[PDB]
Amino acid sequence: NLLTLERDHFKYLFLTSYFDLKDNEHVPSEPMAFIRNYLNCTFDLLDDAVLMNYFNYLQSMQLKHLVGSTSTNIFKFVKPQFRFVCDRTTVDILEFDTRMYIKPGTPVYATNLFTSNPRKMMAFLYAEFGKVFKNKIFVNINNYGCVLAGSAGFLFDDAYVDWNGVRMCAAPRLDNNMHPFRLYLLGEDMAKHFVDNNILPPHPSNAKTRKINNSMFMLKNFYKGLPLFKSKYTVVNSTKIVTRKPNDIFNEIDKELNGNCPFIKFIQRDYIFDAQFPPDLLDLLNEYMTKSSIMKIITKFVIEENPAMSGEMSREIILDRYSVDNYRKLYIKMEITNQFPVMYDHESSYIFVSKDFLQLKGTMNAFYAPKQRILSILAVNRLFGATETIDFHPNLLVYRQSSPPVRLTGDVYVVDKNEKVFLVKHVFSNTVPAYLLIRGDYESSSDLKSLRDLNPWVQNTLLKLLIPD
Amino acid sequence: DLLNEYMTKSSIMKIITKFVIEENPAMSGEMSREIILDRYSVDNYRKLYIKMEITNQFPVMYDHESSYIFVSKDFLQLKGTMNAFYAPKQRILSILAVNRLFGATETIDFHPNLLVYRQSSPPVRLTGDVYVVDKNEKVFLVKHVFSNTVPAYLLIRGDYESSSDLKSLRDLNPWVQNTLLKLLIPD
Amino acid sequence: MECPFQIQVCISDRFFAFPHNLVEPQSDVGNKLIENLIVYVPTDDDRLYIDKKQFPKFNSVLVYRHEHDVNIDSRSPKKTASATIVYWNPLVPITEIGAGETRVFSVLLTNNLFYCNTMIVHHENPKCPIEFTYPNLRPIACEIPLSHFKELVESNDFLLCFNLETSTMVKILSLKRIFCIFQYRKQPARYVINLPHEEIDNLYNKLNWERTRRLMKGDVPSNCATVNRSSLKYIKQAQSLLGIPDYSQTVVDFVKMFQKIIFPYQLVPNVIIKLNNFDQMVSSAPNKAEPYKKIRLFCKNDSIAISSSGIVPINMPDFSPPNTFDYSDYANRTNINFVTQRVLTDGGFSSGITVTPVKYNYYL
Amino acid sequence: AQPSEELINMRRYRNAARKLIHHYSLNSTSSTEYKISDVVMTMIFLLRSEKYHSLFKLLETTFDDYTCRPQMTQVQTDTLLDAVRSLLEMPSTTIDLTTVD
Amino acid sequence: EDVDYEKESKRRKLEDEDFLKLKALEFSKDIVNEK
Repeated sequence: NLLTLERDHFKYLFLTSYFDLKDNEHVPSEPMAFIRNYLNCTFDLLDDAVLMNYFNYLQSMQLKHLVGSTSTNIFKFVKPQFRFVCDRTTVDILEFDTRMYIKPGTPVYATNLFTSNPRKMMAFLYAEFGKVFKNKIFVNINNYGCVLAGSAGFLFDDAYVDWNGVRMCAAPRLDNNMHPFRLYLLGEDMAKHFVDNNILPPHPSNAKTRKINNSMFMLKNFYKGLPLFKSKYTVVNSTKIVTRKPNDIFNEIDKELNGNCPFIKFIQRDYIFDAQFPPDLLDLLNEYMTKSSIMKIITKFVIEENPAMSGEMSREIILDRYSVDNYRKLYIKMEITNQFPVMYDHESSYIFVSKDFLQLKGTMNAFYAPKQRILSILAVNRLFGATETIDFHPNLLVYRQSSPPVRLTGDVYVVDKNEKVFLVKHVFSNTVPAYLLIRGDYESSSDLKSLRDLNPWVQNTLLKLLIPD
Repeated sequence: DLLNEYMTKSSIMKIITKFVIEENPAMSGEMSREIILDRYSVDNYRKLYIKMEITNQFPVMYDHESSYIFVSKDFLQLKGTMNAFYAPKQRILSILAVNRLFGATETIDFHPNLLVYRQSSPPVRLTGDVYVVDKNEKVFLVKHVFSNTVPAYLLIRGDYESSSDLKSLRDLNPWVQNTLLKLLIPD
Repeated sequence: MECPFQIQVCISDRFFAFPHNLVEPQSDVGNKLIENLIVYVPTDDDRLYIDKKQFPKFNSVLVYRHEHDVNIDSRSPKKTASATIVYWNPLVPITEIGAGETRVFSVLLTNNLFYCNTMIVHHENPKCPIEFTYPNLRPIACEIPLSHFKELVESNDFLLCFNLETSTMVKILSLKRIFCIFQYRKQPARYVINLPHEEIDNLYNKLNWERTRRLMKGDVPSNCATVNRSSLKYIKQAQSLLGIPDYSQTVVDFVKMFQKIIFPYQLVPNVIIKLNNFDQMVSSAPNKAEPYKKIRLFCKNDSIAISSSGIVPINMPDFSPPNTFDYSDYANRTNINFVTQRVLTDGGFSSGITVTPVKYNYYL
Repeated sequence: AQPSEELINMRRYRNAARKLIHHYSLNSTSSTEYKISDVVMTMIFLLRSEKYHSLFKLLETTFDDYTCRPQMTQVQTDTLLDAVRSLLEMPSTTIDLTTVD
Repeated sequence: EDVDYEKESKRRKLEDEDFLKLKALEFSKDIVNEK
């Protein structure tokens, strides 16, 4: 008899197959052994109809970029599995970052095949392309793969790769693979040919000894491989919440941060946009987590001391949209060893909006308040919680008519000698760095300071806010 | 249906092009899809995309045969004419050097009143080939190309004084010469 | 255009100078080698830069300025076999060909040649010329460089002109060659042009279309180019409203400085947003007013992307009309009005205040 | 059915009614201001949006002819004032209760 | 095996660095006027 398994375990199958499993303990024993066999890829031992059924199950729990399918062969030959089309990528200013030219709007597919290593094999693919086309001229052959008028082609590239985003800018690496680089294919006619080809590469890397899998290259079915690790959090208490209105979310947040903890940690699991899911599926996801996922620390605009309001540290309290649309507030025992999505060092926290401060329209990190008629800019931190917005207009900038003997202390940066505009350092609660804009008659201990000598973060904000437009 | 899969090499054939004004840069790479159409039926038509090819063979044609330009929807061909047309918004008459018109569905007949004698400025200076059509009527013909690639001749009537280097009708092609011979309609 | 069979095009920036060596005697089928050789050039002056003695392979060598006949125009050119024939940086359509495949070599791809058999032997130029402008002086022989390459090697500031009558295409050719020869220099020399330039902006647009034409088979070079009026004056105003350590600061410095903030703040700078705004077409594009040309931006190993609309899921369109909507219960007009009156009264301000609710994309 | 006559010259109806209203409240400029057919067209043009029907109701109250001043349905009055501003298509130029009265 | 061309392309880059030196020979003054 072939190995066979129940309908229900599709949950485990997708989980393990698609998100780069590491743990295998918590899967039920028999389904786990069956999935082990599957990843061992000795396909003849398992029923085909099982495969077809699971594919239909995915068609039910339908993903966006699924490639259409008709035959089991997809698990037996190199085939496309996802679908894309070239965005604009129409920008001149920065370097192409080794991102080779592509004709805009060209359709594209990703293969099922991955490698540790370019260049050792791709002559094989070149011979395949030789089969594909007879006459050829001026091929843009390269390390990475076939290039010719864009159009038909192929290349090695990483798994998570965006298509036709304008940058590849530096960010820390995290993952490792035995076969990091999936192949990707260009031009529909080659994919059409591959519908026929039903071909598998020669594998002298394994002495061509009929090996199901190869030391330098490997098929995977729809494996995106996004990071995952088991949740282990020392839960104290839980609550689940179901609503759609962010203002209500904000009211809840305020209610919570009237508790003694200075701050709240918030997370946003990424995959929530991807497709339709069983709630039970989401339950299974709840106990494993992806280090790439969005995360923030946010605090109230701290003012002043309630001396009794202290000693809460033991509670660590967090919330996230465990559901695509619903949330899971949690109290946990305070702990070091629990683990969280990796984020860059020195990352600024966020400050929750104030109930009298209005964020400037189309801006960040700057706002105005009426009761004193004052404009303010955070030196570092990032606004949060605004809902309404207000446009700037120069009329707001009432310069003061005060008597000539004005004086000031600390660094002043002149903004305009003509409009008598200036900026001055300030710290709210002796702790929050900020800058105060001002206009009118004012004076200092001389000691003029130059706009050049300032942070880009504030500088860009100011550069728009001047709106010489 | 049986006949469609054979063909007769004597049969009529043409190529036609749009009056290519300008470049949409993305409009490229289409060559692999060659495009054909003909009335496979006595009265009904077959449109085909085919794989681009060299070795396929097509009805016999003389070398240098003039293909055609599709009509411009703002111009008019001149009645009983070929290669000649006029544009109203600019009030200009025009004659193709070689190519042959296609796609028009109606024509205005020539009439002399169309030929504005622009009073113009007293001094006018012009360059290139010039051929006096009629010194008396101050009529002249001048070389021009559209889009650096579309040879044609421009009629003019008025002061339009030019370099001394008067050229002679003798030199021109019989094609255009016939064309002029009629269009002048000295009759 | 028709591209007649039996032609090949070679692009190479080296073709700014004549590649005497490469040409070889053609022969007709039957090995009918033809030692007659004719070459066509844009101007007689070109003849002043070609040595017969390079070509002992041939007994008969003649040179003429190309001239675009009308009477003999054909999509399918006249044939001949009595001589091998070449054109050198030809500008205008050709009507005659010698025995065997004809070859032609140029730096500039015209639209005429697009649908044609071509090779480029491209290479990456690491260096880029810097545009310069000023309200020491280095007058240069316009249009006629060859007697001056030594000067260009031996200086780093230059100015150039043209005769008033110059054909626009000739101007294009001269400029292209100048830039090409510059790109090999070790020092990004300053250059200026003594022209009203209003049309020259459109000429730069031509250069851009040409660059795309190349890219159809090209090297995806990080070629330097920019809009030079709107962008220019705007950036000048920006520097003026900032501290001006340098009257002559390089344009790219702004972007290079701003690169730091991008990843750590995960948001799009206003500078780059007004870039891709002020271009005629590669922008918000006043030619059409198409702000939906928003940037999508990605970085190494991101699980996300960034745009003018903020964070987005990877490889996704802008936003789903279905949503956890910005439900109108919040941002009801009435509540907006209430808060607006609150603000207006508390401020004691007459007019000029306006407000709007925030909104959200896929992500929130 | 033939829906023409109700709004066919929406242009006439809108432009003339708005002109008339500007003549009254905005006192705008000298004209041979009159057409009783336009007066009727005012009502018919009102009878094809709620943001009209409200004002139409108020104006109908005048057909009672008594000089009483109607109760301010404060919230609805305010929303109505905003609808008046909109339907007058003015630069929010301080259209006010006093001009309404 | 390294079937790709990048090695020879790097050789082309070397040749490009060599490219300018030849112009001196191509264009310098000349020993004699044979005419």
